[PDB]
Amino acid sequence: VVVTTILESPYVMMKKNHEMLEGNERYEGYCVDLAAEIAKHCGFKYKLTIVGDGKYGARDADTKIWNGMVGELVYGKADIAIAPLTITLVREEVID
Amino acid sequence: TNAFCSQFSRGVYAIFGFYDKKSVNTITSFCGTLHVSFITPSFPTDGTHPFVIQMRPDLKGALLSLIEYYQWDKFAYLYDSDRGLSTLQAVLDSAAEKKWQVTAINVGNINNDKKDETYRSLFQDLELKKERRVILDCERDKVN
Amino acid sequence: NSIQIGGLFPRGADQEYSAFRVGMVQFSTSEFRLTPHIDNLEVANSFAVTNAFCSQFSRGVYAIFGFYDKKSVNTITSFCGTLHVSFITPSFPTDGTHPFVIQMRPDLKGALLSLIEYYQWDKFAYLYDSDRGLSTLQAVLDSAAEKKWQVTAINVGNINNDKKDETYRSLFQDLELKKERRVILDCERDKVNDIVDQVITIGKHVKGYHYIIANLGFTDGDLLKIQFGGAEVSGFQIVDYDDSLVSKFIERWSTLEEKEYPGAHTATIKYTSALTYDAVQVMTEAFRNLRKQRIEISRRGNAGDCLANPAVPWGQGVEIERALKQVQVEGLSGNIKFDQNGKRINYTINIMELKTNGPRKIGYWSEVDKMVLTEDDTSGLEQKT
Amino acid sequence: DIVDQVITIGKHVKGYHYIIANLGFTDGDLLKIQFGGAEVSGFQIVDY
Repeated sequence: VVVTTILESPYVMMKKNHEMLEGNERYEGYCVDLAAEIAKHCGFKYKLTIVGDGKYGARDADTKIWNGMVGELVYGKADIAIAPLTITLVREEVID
Repeated sequence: TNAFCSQFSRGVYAIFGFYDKKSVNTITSFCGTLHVSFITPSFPTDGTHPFVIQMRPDLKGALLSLIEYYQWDKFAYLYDSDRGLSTLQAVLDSAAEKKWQVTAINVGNINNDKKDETYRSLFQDLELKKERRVILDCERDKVN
Repeated sequence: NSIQIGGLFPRGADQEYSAFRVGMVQFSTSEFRLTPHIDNLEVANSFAVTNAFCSQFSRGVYAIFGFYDKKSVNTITSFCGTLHVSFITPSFPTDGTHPFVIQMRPDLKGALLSLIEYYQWDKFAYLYDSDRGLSTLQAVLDSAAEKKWQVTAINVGNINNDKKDETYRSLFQDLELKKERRVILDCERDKVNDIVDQVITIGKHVKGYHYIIANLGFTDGDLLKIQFGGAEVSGFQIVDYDDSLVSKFIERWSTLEEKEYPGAHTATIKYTSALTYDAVQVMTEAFRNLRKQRIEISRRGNAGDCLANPAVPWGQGVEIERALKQVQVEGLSGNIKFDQNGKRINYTINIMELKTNGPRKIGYWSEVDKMVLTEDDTSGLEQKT
Repeated sequence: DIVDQVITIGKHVKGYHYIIANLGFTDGDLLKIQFGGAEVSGFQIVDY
């Protein structure tokens, strides 16, 4: 189960030697140790991916596309997003 | 027509053969009036046709039951024309009463030469819309 | 000169066959005479369509005129493609290009895709008819992907003649819950009058609802009942009554007897009879051009079989079609000229909109120029700002 | 003649109300006004 997130301090940050490590150990922060405390409760493997465009993402006015991290949850490129995702109305109707 | 009228001259009892969307209107008419039974594993007839027996099960009910399992409402539908369009009428009528946003795109008219460039123009049209889930409905040669 | 042709008119079709006699009378020539051999057989049973094709091919006719349906489109175009006998038709055009079958009826796909973009729609139902075919349904679904139209396509021609009230009423209550005001109904004159009468009874024709009768005959349907309600019923009309070649024909149409030409004592004409009357002109003009550039028209009419093993062509039949493609005349529908495939080109479809006067013209669709909105009276004349 | 001109104008959608103030309510044509959504009350003197 892929935990996607965004690189914002102090939620997700790089460690001291991220080239020397791989996978989950390339990242640290608030949500990262929160991601483990979800995993110890629910029992699933995870791999942290960073959303590419660096936006939390909102619906475009004309094309009605989602970009950003909600664009990964709706369109299915990741399975869960432990990140500073602000609860709104336009984001409630597309992801829970 | 000639091969059916040929075997009508040999005095056969039952006729086994295939058909397509071109000749579905031929065999079901010839076997209806000449009262000769016909057995086929091709695509089944749409309305009830006399004297024509189908060995291939209908899947338009099972396709709707599969979609209502996965809880889909926004899916593209790449269909082939030459197989017939009876499945398309089922997933458009059921697109009404279950709130489905179907993007039904024909794909069967693509040639032998420029087939790779139009399919690149095809799936890019499902990237402006961002249709992830795609029902392919075509013969084995159009699947691969 | 004794030139014979063939007929494939359906059961119950009479106004098309009465308008075949009138074209035979007026477009006759003392130089060359057309001899019709007419069969009134069912157009749905492709076995009976096959038999009528062989019996007329046993006569040795040079070009067959007839109608076809979805249940026989792939029969006639397969025999005519192989036995090399040309075929004139006012029925629906085939989707794939078919040699040796000429089509008098104009295609309306680019007109219907122009009219929707003219009113700037985005969300509309589409009631289609299976017996008409699914050819236009492929056009407004493939083009729906490119321009984001939430098309709710619903089959309606499968509704049987016995129980039509409960099914049509259960149909429009579905379109009400999806809030589908804009409807493109698209079916023959049988199923336009049955949908419109169920629109009248349910009362889906107040101000706010919009319709597009996507037939080539817009005045051909009942129109007085839908008129005063306030529903903007647009549409398409192939023959225009003020062209002054048409209104000469309407006078000669109305002043015929009812018992001699059934369905002729009318004010209007069906759009099939308008292309049936035009098709005799094209068969005459091509046979006239076959006479001016003279060739061996005469064939030894002893084919007979139509089960020949193998069945062979005859090369003068290609010479006939090359004359049939080489036709540019004027008729009821307008400029009649063909391409190398067989569909018509440089034709013009009138976009008609329904106002309280009756049918009213706002524009014309064409091939070289998409949708020429005509001179406008600024239809509802605006208050001064 | 009034109901047929109500049908053609389309004054019989939901929102309009009618009272046929005759003693014969089923005596008139009633199937045409029925499905439109106009509440057509009335009076009937003989009960079937």
